[PDB]
Amino acid sequence: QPTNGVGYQPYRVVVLSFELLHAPATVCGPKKSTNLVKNKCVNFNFNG
Amino acid sequence: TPSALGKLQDVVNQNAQALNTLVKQLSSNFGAISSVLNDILSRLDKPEA
Repeated sequence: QPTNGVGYQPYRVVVLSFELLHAPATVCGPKKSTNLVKNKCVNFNFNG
Repeated sequence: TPSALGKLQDVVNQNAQALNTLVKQLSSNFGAISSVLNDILSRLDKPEA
């Protein structure tokens, strides 16, 4: 109905699922790159 | 024979295998989602984490 109210109101979305940190890193969300400094404590970043 | 020098070899594998079963016990999940630090950091925000 158009007058459904609380407890009968309808849902319309395309439902999906994702399972993460169990996948290869094809396309992933970005951060700002630096250069490859050796023999210094740095931050490594690959899938979080 | 290899039967001689047995208990010094036994305490070498007791020390070495005790150190190595300490190291592979960091693969044990302990009721968490993982034993890995990085999964627990990346998958969750800090008050749930």
